[PDB]
Amino acid sequence: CVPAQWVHEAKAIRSRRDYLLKGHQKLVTRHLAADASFLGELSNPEHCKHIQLDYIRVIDMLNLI
Amino acid sequence: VSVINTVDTSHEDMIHDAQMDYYGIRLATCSSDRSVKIFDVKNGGQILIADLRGHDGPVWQVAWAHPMYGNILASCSYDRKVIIWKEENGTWEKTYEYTGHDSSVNSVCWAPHDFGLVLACGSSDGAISILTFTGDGPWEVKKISNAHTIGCNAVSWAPSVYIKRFVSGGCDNLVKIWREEDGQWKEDQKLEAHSDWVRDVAWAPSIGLPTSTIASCSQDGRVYIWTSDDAATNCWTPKLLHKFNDVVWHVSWSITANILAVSGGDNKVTLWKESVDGQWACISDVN
Repeated sequence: CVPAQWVHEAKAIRSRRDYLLKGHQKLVTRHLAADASFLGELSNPEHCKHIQLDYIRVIDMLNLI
Repeated sequence: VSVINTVDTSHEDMIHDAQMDYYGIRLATCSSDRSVKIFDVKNGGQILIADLRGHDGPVWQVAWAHPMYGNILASCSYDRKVIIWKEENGTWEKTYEYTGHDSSVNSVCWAPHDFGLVLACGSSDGAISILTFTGDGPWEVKKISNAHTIGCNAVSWAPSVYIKRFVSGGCDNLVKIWREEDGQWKEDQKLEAHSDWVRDVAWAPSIGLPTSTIASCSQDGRVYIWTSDDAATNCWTPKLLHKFNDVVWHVSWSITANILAVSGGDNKVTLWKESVDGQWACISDVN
């Protein structure tokens, strides 16, 4: 199919039917709460940094410390 | 009337409406026993998952919400109430219930998923209540009183192509379309072509195409495919699909080709495609 950034959009829909990383490619905070693995958390933090909840990010950094 | 029903009495079994899930996984049903059964169809085999009981009267129509809001199903009934069932890990509990109409609730439909999570509901009192989702479990209602003269049967939301237009039929013979201004809804137009009670009214999905169509069926036994020639011109020109000697109960649009499934008349359901000549034709007899 002709190039467009529609791949993330299709992948995200599939995940909903049946994930967070795919969506990246409130909810994040909830995910962190569920994950009160470590590498995945670091990746999520990196994604948050890319997006930049700031206080939550700071808390995550403190946890990493 | 009484004579026709007693002739076969096949049953096996009576049900009103039943709609497939998005993603084609589940199949919610409802029947006159007040029971909202959710089946699952993996590989073509029907399997029951839950019998959501909770209506004081027979459930009428049923509609799945978009999977972007989790897994939600709403059903209305003759009990004057509408139920919204959420799902949390197989936890099919009702997260909200609405009882704002004084007479039976003939139909429900979900707004196209972009507008949010809006549910539109037409009563038999002549009022339709719309439920809009907020942050948590609050649901604020935008009610239209005296929408149709003796009650409403159908509610349908046209696919998005901003401004949202909804066309509904009722038992005054009028297929009213709807428009919203500052916040409340107003009747953009009335459509009088039926000689008796409008049964169902389906707003065909736009194939990206701007020539928006709507289908309607009534007690007169006629099916009309009302058309709008262009965007922003208040011209709905009706065109007769067919007339049967008996009532037409339900009308539904097939997604791609705009094939009309005409349910009604003689216990038979017909399929129709508009020819290359603009006349509608029956493709086949189902059953």
